[PDB]
Amino acid sequence: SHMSLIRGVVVSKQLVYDPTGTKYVKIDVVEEKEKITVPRITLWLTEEEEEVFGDIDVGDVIEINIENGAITIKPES
Amino acid sequence: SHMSLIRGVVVSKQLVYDPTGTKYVKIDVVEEKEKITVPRITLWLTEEEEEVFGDIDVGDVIEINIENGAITIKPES
Repeated sequence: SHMSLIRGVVVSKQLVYDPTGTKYVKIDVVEEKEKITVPRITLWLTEEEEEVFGDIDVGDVIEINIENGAITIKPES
Repeated sequence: SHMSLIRGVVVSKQLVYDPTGTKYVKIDVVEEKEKITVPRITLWLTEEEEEVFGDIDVGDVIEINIENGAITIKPES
């Protein structure tokens, strides 16, 4: 039915550790408006989970699709 | 091919404003391990974008699916 599309940019990735000492990568995605950026999604992924997704590098453009009962985050086409 | 599934819980929603004075809701999703929680996704959505998704309330269980070139975030079944 309805759908919203957000163009995101990966501005930051940082290695962090929980109390288990399990490693995650904190990935910050912002939207550009006007020229400023607002945060839109921050993900914390293990190194495995990132491999599964594919490349998600700083400077990459990310599509965030919001529809009824689903948010999808994909690389740009 | 490969796929990773994360069970998330919405622990927090907070009203915030960018410099445009545009309203977003900051939504924090954590994973339970052991008993502790680690952050997994933080989303900033306008009130419209949230309507499109459906209900996303504090205490709700969220599935995060990671596959090649896509992360999907859906309500629990």
